[PDB]
Amino acid sequence: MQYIKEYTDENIQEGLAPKPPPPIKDSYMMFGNQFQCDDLIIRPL
Amino acid sequence: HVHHLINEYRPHQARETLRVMMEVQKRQRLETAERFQKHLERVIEMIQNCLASLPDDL
Amino acid sequence: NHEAATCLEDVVYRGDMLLEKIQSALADIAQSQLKTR
Amino acid sequence: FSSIFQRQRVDALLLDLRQKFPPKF
Amino acid sequence: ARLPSFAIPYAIDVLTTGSYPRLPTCIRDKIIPPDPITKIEKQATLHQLNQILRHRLVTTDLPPQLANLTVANGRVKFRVEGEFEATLTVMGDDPDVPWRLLKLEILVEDKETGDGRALVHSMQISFIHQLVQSRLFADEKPLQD
Amino acid sequence: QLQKQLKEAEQILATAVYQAKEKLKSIEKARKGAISSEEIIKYAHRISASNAVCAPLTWVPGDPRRPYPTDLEMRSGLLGQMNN
Amino acid sequence: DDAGNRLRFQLELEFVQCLANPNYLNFLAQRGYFKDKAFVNYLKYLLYWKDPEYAKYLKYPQCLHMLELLQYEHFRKELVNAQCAKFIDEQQILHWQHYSRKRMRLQQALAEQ
Amino acid sequence: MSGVRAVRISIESACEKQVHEVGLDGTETYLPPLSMSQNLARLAQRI
Repeated sequence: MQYIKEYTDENIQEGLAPKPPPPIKDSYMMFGNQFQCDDLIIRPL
Repeated sequence: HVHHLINEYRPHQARETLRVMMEVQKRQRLETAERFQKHLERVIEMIQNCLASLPDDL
Repeated sequence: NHEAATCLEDVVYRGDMLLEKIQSALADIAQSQLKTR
Repeated sequence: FSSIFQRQRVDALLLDLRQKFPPKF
Repeated sequence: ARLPSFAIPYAIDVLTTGSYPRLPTCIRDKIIPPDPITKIEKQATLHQLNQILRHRLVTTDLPPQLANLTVANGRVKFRVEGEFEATLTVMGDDPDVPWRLLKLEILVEDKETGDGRALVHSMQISFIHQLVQSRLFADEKPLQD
Repeated sequence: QLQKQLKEAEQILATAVYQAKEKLKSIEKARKGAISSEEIIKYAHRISASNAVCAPLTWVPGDPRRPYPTDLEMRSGLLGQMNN
Repeated sequence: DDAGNRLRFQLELEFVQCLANPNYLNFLAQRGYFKDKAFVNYLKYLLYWKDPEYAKYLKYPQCLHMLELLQYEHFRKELVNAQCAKFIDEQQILHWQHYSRKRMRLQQALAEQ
Repeated sequence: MSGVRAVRISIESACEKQVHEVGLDGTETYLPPLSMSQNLARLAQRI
């Protein structure tokens, strides 16, 4: 595995120095082996 | 062809069952509703007889 | 189910204004017997 | 990695209290 | 070709709650020690204790001579101002409970008999405290005796 | 007799409104959350299309299908590919 | 810089998904990272997936379940034995069958009648 | 589907039955206490 350090100290800070929330993804999502994008067809005929 | 046609009730089954339990809690909301008038007017009559016995206790 | 919330909350409010009155009707005679001592 | 040096008469008459009010179970 | 189940329920537990109730609770129960009492709830329970005390005493056989008291903050503050101050609190419910002698102090004092010391040691305070409490555990009538 | 009637008549009333006030506040927490039913159906389709949060009908000791994704979904997961 | 936000989001997502594995936290335990002051500062920080907004990208339950045990720091000094990590693993899978065991009884109830 | 709107209707989860411990081959045991004012006594016993 891997250990993360780039943004761990980004969010333990003061004020708005921790990053704002990401916007809602309205595009390709890269979760896992599938794509699981939005507005997909439920089943092929 | 035979295998694709049969499987059509996996999203269809969810529509009946999401309905049917929640009229029971509506019923439970209902059977506690007339519980409330059977309770609120049962203590008004308690107030009434206490007020009816209020001067008669003298 | 929307109106069941409204029909339930209205008799709740009938309980609310009634309990607020009689708890005060409890209270006004509740501290009254303190000063009787 | 003490006493007030009057405890002797305090306890003496407290001893008189123990023979009148003893501890009771 | 076959497809498995989906189950909507569990999706409610994932989405509506940030915790997952269909996880074995006995893991935390057996290992992890519990959590104490919090804020914004103790005030209500103490005022519940305030009410059950002020109704216990109007029922229980009161000695009406001089024992002025305030049942505030869960303690009756049993006191006659000459010699006696104690905080007594019911350990449990209203009707049949014994009491406890949570605080004890004596209002009798002198400024020159002792050597600037509290004339009484705290070991007698405890010696009274359980003597009250063992007889409170002897379960007598609480107020008159 | 008037006051002992007064305290006990309210005593039953206090019990009668105790369960009532318990019933008033219980419905206070019930209606705070409300979600449309269509994406309720769609979410249960997503997170458990396969038997992921719910178990299969036939599960035997030794199935890799676990509530945790196990190592095969981690190393084939994107963290175990882009950096390590 | 949209690359940093997305890449870190999916890197940190799988980290708690890796933390959903009880044997991985056992792998922390023989590695002795439970008492590291930077990591206890990091693992207290890591508790921000509890909100449902970040949990729509989160898929499995006991990631958040066993992370809170690590917060008390009492649970962190143990797990050096693999037997207690296996016990946590075994009881989790003994209750993951809940919906299966619930469904088969109602199926048995309907088949019996 | 079929152009249904998204509104905020109340759905209550089936919280009638809870699960704590699983025995062999299922058949769990169900335990909500749902106590009365006796719960007020326990918070004062620790006091």
